Amino acid sequence: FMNKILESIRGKLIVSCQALEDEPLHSSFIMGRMAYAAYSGGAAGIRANTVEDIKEIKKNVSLPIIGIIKKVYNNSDVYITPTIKEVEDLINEGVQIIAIDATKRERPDRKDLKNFIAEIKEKYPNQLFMADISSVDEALYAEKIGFDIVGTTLVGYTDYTKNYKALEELKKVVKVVKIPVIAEGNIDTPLKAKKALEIGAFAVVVGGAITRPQQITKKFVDEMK
Amino acid sequence: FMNKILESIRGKLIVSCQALEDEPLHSSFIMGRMAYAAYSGGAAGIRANTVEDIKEIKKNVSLPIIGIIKKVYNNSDVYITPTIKEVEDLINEGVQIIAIDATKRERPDRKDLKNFIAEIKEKYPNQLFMADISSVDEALYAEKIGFDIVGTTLVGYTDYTKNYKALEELKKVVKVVKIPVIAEGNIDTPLKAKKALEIGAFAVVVGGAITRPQQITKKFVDEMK
Ligand SMILES: [Cl-]
Ligand SMILES: [Cl-]
Ligand SMILES: [Cl-]
Ligand SMILES: [Cl-]
Repeated sequence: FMNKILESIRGKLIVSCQALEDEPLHSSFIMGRMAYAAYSGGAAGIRANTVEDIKEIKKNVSLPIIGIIKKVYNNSDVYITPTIKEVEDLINEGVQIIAIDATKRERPDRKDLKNFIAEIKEKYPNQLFMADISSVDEALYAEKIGFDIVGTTLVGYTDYTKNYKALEELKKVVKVVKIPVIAEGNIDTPLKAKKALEIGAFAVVVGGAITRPQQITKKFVDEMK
Repeated sequence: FMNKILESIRGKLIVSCQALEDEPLHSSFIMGRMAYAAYSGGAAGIRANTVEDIKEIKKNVSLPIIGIIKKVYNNSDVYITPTIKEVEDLINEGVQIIAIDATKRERPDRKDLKNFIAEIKEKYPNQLFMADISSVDEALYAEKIGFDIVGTTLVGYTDYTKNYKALEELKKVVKVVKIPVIAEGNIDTPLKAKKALEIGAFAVVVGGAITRPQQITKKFVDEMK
């Protein structure tokens, strides 16, 4: 039953449909239509942020959703579903996969990651949980403390992985981790997405290169000077 | 004054923000936000279809707009601002540039293109008019009958130009036309947009590669099989 969720994304594309408050297309309505567009193009899952976006996305597609809640506390640089409070809001709405910052950095509620995951696995025993990590060490650790999925989402986004390449850290993760590794973070060309599967990713997440038109526009503009 | 409009786009990127009725993001609201995103990414103009989209786009950006009205009559394959009726609706709303199918094909109102343009140039003598053409012959003809701009928009979209390449027909148009030639139609990579300027285009229009996420998604999906 949690197996059926992972077979439905095996070897397929997941499109991240996010637009925070600063961003041009910030609107639950638009993110719902972006999800529909990814579906019409052949995507097999959606990654989505906040409950209002997730709800609207559910009206447009019946694709599986990786759900997160980004909230920035002033204690911590851990902000992807960082505390127990975000987990419950997502459990209440219902998503196929809840993704959580699984780096070694200190959390806003100053709770160990080993306990935190033990508490939600005890509390929500049928819920698929995904680990957003930045290094191979953290990906193996996430595996042993009980995560169902890892993702290379935070590669290059921590001090201790500054300038790490997505694909380069992926082939290190994939060769030592046994649970599904989802390639995610700066997979911004179709060719990189092919290489990610050829490296051994279980699925590939693409965000801005599909759903942030201002960042696609800036690529065109900067090569026209 | 019409000169200031063309200097503001010289050597720059125009982003076409369109989504017809069949399409995932069909909504004037979304097309307004897409225009804002192109602006945030560094675009210098917007191409837009229908008055409700143009109006919403005007709320988001003060970039110059190439305005069209696509309407398909059962008489003709000419559908980009095809009759005098669409021209007036756009004149009433007010756009910096009105773009019109300027191919040699028979129009829905069975009026010659030479007269049609003479009537609107007489009627709207300060309005900048752009010629959407498919071949070099039609681009030179558009120039002599009084158009202000030509665009390679319909290259490959007429029986007599089946399989013509955008860039290949562009360098033929640019070497014999004196008025500004805008490269438009299947300019779907940043590199093609650089080559279009290097060929001699006055400006470059990019559409789906920025503003149709389902067609960007399909490029990723098809290279993941
Ligand atoms: Cl994310
Ligand atoms: Cl991130
Ligand atoms: Cl068009
Ligand atoms: Cl077209």
